[PDB]
Amino acid sequence: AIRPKVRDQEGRMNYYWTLVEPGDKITFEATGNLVVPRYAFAMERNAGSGIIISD
Amino acid sequence: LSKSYINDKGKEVLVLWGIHHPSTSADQQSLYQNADTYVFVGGSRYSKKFKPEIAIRPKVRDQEGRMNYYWTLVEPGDKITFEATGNLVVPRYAFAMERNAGSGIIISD
Repeated sequence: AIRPKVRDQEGRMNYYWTLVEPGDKITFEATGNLVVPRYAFAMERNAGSGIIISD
Repeated sequence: LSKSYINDKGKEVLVLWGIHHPSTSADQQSLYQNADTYVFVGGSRYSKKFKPEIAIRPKVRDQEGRMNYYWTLVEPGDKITFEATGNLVVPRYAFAMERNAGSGIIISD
């Protein structure tokens, strides 16, 4: 459908994320409209810190 | 159906609309004439596509269908677009408003 233009785009793109545990498989399947991953991120979380928005 | 509104009120506009889910395929066609319908509502920040779900629910206030109610706040200078081939309970009155720092609600006699 046609949405009001934002940055000259009448379409929209939704962004998704998931954390894949070690030894698990993630499967992608599509007949279209898939913005595939190219770079993923191996990481180990800490006990949560926060985010500071400041100059 | 295709109708658009641009907020020229200088403040936020609260827009509400409803989606109707008939009880039977007969009821769908008797109201909207089209069997396979959709509703789309789009703004600079809102975007949702609605698909009517037709089935007989237990009667509540003598209604076997259901109607879902939705709202969004349209920022100044933005456009909200409605598109439908049926099942759209369109806005008629919207509300230009300016929110405060939140108060609360008292339920009392």
